[PDB]
Amino acid sequence: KTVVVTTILESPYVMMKKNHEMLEGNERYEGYCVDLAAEIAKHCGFKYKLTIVGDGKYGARDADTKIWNGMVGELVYGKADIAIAPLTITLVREEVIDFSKPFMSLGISIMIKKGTPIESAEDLSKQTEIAYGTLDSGSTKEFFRRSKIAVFDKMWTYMRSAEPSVFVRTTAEGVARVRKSKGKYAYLLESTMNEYIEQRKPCDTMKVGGNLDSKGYGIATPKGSSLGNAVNLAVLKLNEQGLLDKLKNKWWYDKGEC
Amino acid sequence: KTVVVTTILESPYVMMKKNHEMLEGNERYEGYCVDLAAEIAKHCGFKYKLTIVGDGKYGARDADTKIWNGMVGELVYGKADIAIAPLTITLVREEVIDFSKPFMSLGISIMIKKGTPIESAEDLSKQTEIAYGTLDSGSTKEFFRRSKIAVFDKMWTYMRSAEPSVFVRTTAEGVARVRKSKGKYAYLLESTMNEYIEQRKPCDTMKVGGNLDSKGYGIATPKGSSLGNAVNLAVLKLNEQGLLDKLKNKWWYDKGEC
Ligand SMILES: [Zn+2]
Ligand SMILES: [Zn+2]
Ligand SMILES: [Zn+2]
Repeated sequence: KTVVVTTILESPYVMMKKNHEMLEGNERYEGYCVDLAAEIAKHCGFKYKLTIVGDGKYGARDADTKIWNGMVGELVYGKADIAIAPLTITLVREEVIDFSKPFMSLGISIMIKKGTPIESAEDLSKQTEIAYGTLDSGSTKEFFRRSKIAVFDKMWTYMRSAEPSVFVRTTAEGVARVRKSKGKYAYLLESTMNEYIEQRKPCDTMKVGGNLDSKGYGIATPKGSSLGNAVNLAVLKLNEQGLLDKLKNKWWYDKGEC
Repeated sequence: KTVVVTTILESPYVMMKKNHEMLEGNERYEGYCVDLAAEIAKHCGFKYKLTIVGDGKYGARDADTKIWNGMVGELVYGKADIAIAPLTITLVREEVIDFSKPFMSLGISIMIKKGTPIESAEDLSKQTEIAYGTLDSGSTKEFFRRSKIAVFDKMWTYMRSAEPSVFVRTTAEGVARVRKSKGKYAYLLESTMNEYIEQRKPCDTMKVGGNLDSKGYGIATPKGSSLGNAVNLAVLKLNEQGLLDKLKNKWWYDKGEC
């Protein structure tokens, strides 16, 4: 049967083509994950249909209702057969879905408006003039919520109680907030996204400091899936053949605007 | 049953303590992987015995007999229950053993004496005055053997027919060759090791350029092991607690002598 792929609209991973209204099916999209999906499918030998996750979330369990949302939920409840997106491999998720070895390595990072007097997480934690937040509902937020490290716990204490909310619905919302903040808002996001935005006009943001942690994105499938084994071997083969590195250059720097 | 852990003497992962002569069992060793093994055993609630791999190799398949050697071989043939070492997750190995998600991300890098006129892999492939090689029976050597990248394939043609052999039996021998070669030998090795050595006296070597690829080390178990699942979740939990980052600082820079 045709494999149902769930993904999310997050540049430069998945994006609508300028003339998508004129195209059909998979041809409507373009991006790092669109290219990767095509390759994984060829190497595993299956036909697929790309679908954008209904609720636009990555995946979190609701304490109380115990229901999983986002791409993770689509896999858990059988709405999708595989997820190809910048989905962070985490312990809680690994407990309900399967992940291939990572196709990209990254870490949480700090995005500032150029000129902002901030160079580290410690800098953010020791002051209050500059507000900071993260994407809401993702692994970055959870990182801070669960951290037992002094600096990060101190950061979470501030963020969870800040008003108005310092959290954002989407990356684009986070970046727009930094750009219009006049330097009074710093955004905490995954390094890969930070590096991408730094190469986009108006070229007014920059990544500062080292990453706060280290982790990776993996291709996910429902537990016990027939595709799990093959997809994992495909990711390793594609990394060993240099495809992954080629794709990142293609979508990050080959198209740089700064 | 006590779990038999196979490992390899490679600084700073597994090293005999200075006073090992008066110690017994696991107490004879210290290092990143020794601490990791203890961490894992504590969370999965099991007793273990650290054993140094007999042939001192990581693991490769004999092209003629199809027999696996090194730590991979010990797992494949059932001589060990788990391997905790700087063992690279690769496609060929993934087909015969199981790997947990990576506990450390790294890449192949260049080691030069210091003052050596080399800044990249391209620089090496352009001249013949400076020799260069890699370790044996490892993922690094296989990388060049299989690489289709113009530069990396050109480097391999040289390394393959190089006389005398530019390959070494151990990292120690490679670093030693760099130091005594008056800058006429450059060594290609895994970034983690390169960075560790750069912080070791005589402080006469240095890592130059960016990594040539991206990969990760993982804890391995034989296929169909009752330990695989639990250990994988253990690695994720440990990375999320910050222990893995705690451990690298401890053995890489906390003890740095430069
Ligand atoms: Zn292909
Ligand atoms: Zn612990
Ligand atoms: Zn042979």
